[PDB]
Amino acid sequence: TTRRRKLLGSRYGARLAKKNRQQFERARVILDCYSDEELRPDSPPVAVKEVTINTLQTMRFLFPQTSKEHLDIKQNIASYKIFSLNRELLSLLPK
Amino acid sequence: VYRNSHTKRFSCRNSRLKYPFEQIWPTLQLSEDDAAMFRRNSRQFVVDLSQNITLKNKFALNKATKIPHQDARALIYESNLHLDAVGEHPRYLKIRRVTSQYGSKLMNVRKLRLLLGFKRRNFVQKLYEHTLLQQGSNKSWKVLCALEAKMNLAVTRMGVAEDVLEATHDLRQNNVTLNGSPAQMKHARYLEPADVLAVSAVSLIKQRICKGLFEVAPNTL
Amino acid sequence: KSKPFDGKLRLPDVSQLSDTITVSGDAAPATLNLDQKYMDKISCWTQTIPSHLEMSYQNL
Amino acid sequence: NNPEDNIAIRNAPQKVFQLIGDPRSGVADDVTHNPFGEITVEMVWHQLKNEVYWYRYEFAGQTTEQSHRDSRLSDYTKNLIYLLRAKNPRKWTIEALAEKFHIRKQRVLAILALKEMEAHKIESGKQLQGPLSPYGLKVRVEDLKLLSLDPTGCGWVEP
Amino acid sequence: HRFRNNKFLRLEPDLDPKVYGQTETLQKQVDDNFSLLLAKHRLDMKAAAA
Ligand SMILES: [K+]
Repeated sequence: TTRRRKLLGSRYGARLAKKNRQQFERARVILDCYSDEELRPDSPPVAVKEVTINTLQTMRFLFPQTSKEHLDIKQNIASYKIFSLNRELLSLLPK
Repeated sequence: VYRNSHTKRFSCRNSRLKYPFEQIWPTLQLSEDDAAMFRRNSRQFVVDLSQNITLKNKFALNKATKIPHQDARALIYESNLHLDAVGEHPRYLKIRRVTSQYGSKLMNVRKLRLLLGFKRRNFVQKLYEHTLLQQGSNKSWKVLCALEAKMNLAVTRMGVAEDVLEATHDLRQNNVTLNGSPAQMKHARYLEPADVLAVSAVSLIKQRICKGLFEVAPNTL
Repeated sequence: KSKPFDGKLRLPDVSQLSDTITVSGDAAPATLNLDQKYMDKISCWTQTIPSHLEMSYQNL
Repeated sequence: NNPEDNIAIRNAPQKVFQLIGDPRSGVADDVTHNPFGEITVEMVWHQLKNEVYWYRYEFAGQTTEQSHRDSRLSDYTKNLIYLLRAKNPRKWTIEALAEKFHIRKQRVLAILALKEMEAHKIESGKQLQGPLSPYGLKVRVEDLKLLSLDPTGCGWVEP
Repeated sequence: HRFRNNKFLRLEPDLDPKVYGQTETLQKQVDDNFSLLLAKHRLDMKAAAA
């Protein structure tokens, strides 16, 4: 007497290609899929422009010192983050 | 077999120790009396020194940090009249006989069954036969590799189960997938250097870890 | 009265630091740093992860 | 590249050439001992509340040191590998990244796969939501510069 | 400084994660900072207008 639905699986790449084709193409270039002759796809490689990372540990876990080296790293990340937000805002501010 | 030997408290038996049993489950909660019984295998009293020493201290006295894996047996179970048994007359020193091998050999096979999750002996025998055919020069290391390649033990290494027994139940419930889908022959196969394991019961496993470490989590965020 | 932000991300190459110091600047432990606070719970396996396994706790 | 601050240089292959005899009349290789090591075991931990002992087996324990560092790289280092690969795949090959960070090629590729999966979750909106939203960073590959510790002491310069 | 222990001049204590939750506590901290900025604009407008 289980209410849990049956689980039929599929490879991660298989699901991604149907949900977001752009991400799938980017992953192939990063994961070095164009170096081996046997596994080389026919489609030409796509250039990588933007990536996303998580900086929670680098900001609040990893750099506790008061030296200029640790302060500079945190400030640069904060400054870059604000620039990204401002670019998004400018795209919407105009009437 | 609703025996006491199939419970964690009495799972492992060793006849060469002062207390015959041995504790191998890192998450078992013992009572005060039980802890006292097990502690007798850790502390020993030296007559000439008039002090208590521990097993770790004994290794330091022998200058043992990294030793050949076959030499650790002589340190755990034997005694020396110049380091740890100084002051005892030679007449009362214990020396083993060639007739004690069978008890030791049977005990070690029982350990392999316990680590794998209370497996049957025929299961271990076939595992040994499998390694005889695989490539490699050191027989001892091939056995070790086979144990690691087992799926249920690998799930335990990930850190999502308290012990191997809990990991086995998770496989029967299909809480972990192999290469994107539930595994086939999950109890009999070996994992390869490029296999990918993922949790499908994400909500269940997250609750398990949070509850375990709730008391050791700081009260300041 | 200072130079404005250029708009580029500058990250130091921590790969050039000595092996006696961790990323955070503290002394590098020469052996596994185990604690009784975590070795009696489900974390005992986390602290003793082997070198042939790569585990991610964000994706499990 | 000094042994004091380079564990990798300490853990390097050894060229063994040992002889017994007289080089002017007759010599023979010294085969009276094994200088290549063997499998070792060590006791690592002892829990005093449950009386549990932990033993660690190492294939090459006698010819390596501090092998526990490889699998415990900081999150900052992993993100750096991910960004370098995206910035210039032509120069930052798997071989180059492995040599730079003193790890194996298999580990380099495995790290990239896990970081790529996490990035998709962040972009899709499954992680770093609510109060932790500000910590999801989108980085353009062009706007990235790697500093070096060229000046002796504290201080990172752009070139 | 008379407020030696209350270095940050807080009016209410921080929420306990073990009782209210980690996510709730983090959101409360963000709301507190915005309130301080809003209160600053509040006083200036009232003073300028009246
Ligand atoms: K049996």
